[PDB]
Amino acid sequence: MKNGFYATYRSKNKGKDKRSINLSVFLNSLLADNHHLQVGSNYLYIHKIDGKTFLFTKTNDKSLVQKINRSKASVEDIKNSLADDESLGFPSFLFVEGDTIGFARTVFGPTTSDLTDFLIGKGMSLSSGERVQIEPLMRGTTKDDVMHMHFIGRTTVKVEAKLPVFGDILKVLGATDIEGELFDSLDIVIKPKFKRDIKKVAKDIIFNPSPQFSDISLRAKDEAGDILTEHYLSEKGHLSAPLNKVTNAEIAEEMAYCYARMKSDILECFKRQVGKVKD
Amino acid sequence: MKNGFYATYRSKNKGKDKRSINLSVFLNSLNHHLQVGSNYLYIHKIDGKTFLFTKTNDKSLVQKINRSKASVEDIKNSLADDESLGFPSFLFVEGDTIGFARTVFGPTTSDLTDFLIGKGMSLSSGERVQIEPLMRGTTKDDVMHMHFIGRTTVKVEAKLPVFGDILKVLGATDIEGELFDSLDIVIKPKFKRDIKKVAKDIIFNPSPQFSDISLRAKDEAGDLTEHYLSEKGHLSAPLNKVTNAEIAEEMAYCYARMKSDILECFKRQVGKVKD
Repeated sequence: MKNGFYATYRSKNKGKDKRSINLSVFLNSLLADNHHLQVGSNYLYIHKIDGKTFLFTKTNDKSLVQKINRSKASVEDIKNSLADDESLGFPSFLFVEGDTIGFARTVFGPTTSDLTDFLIGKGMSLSSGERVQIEPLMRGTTKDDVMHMHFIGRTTVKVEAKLPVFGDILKVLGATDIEGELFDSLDIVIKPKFKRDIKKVAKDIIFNPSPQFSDISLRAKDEAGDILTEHYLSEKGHLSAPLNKVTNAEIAEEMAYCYARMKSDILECFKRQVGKVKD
Repeated sequence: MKNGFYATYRSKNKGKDKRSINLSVFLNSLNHHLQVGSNYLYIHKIDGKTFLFTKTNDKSLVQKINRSKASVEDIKNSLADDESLGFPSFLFVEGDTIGFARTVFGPTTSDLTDFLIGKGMSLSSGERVQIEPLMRGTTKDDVMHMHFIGRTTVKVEAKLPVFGDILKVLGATDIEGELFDSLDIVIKPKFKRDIKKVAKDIIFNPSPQFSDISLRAKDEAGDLTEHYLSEKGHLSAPLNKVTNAEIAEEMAYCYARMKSDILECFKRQVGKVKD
């Protein structure tokens, strides 16, 4: 699945007077009387998986719309269904945490643009001239995608303290006794000079068949003309993988895990790109 | 010399509202003396982004400076230790940050705030000018009396041999060191755990594998403070036989190195300053 982390808020144009959309409260209040929102020829549904994670599905197949309306019992317990059965439509997955979200979509699952329309059509309260915004903060990438990147700048290599290479790096700096119980992790922030492309080193570390990292964040351009964008990558890709026997609740655990790993980066991104949100 | 890296802004609304003081513009617009009681403060440019900031209460020295009217070139080549302009501090300016280094009798960052204010920096209602420490310089000596060391960042300029050693460990077998500025090893302990052993082992390596280190730490017991430590020292060393211009070169060179680290302690400790 393609995955990313986003800010959410509603605001005047040019991001003036950003305010929280209370996304968890909003969505949780919709569940008791749960119906699709139709948008053009598309039908969109939200269903809870657990406290922080929702299943966001989409279809334009009227016979699937029919089956969902008549399968009221299959509709209410989905936490332990296979994600790839697509009984509720093409799936995307939404992890909610205050003014930030995590979001993962299958090939045909709904988009954050769809999610914006869902929130409008479901009755997001909005002043005149106020609109809902879902702002990308970081994008999840894979190893083959990294190999096609046009430009790579600052690359940050995160090493959990349990990795052997963690003790290697401290030792070469002069550490004689590393008590792993004291440490969470270390980061190697590899900073280019000027706007120089360090994609050869960055690619060499990321494609190492003996990966010496737990996670990697890098600033990159996919193509010429793209904006410098923060990407993240897990050694255990997990969320990149195909669905295959995974259950909706297992994806929601993967996402809470991913958000915990990245939370420090997320809020860093949040405060620079977005600024403050009330509340 | 006592020295540090600071953020500068105009602050109001419980400190929530922070506005740029545009310090380079303001200083370059200045009339070199302010008398504050029986003291006199003096700013003159040295070179580029560094200004000389001095203090005296000898009235006769003040009238001599005023008539002499020392040229930019005269001040650059002056012995820094000579105090023919008063007891010196040094002020490097870039955007909303400063490097600031004072001699034991040089003016302080309150003196500097005094000087900007008495020279007509404009304030709004309930607004104050603030120079906020981001990173205080320290020495290997001082680290020795430190009994708690938290998160710790090892800066490695790309010229050091351990830069390529580290990259190869991670699997990089084709390093064009000219592409690179440096790397940082950010060492993160578990919640509030004390990692002074690994930290001191690195800092006190008789064959240092670093260019600079910054760390969160408390000197004695009961006090987290962001410190930084430079291979060489230079600024931390006393004002001997060096010139104001040489200090300025050091100021600039030190700032250029730490730039990354200052700009992050910025966004963490102060956040956003509207410009």
